[PDB]
Amino acid sequence: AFTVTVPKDLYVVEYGSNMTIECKFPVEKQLDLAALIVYWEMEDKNIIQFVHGEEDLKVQHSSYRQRARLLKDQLSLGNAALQITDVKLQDAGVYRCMISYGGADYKRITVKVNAPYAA
Amino acid sequence: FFIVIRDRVFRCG
Repeated sequence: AFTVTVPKDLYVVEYGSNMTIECKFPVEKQLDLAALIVYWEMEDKNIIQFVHGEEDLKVQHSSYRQRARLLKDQLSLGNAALQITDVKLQDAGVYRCMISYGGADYKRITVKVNAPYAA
Repeated sequence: FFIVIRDRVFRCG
């Protein structure tokens, strides 16, 4: 059946860095953007809502505005990759990626953020 | 959309 997988279900990230978290989904030949849905969320917060090839930014949570990007070039490889820049302490938690292309699935990914500490 | 996977719900907007 249609299955999403995660290479890594835990990312440990430095405060202030950029992170790219990924989920894999099955692709064959044409990927019809009309039929594809990619959604990323954390807690009650929408991050990406990519539907019929368009992102709805109206629904995106304010904390991710101008910080969050779907790497849409990765989609032909079967990779829904979310890049978050300038990672905050508040970015730590459980993220969900949901992909629909006929069938639908999701997975969890945990992000831990290391607070700034001088060696 | 309103999609349910393993008793978790995903909804637009």
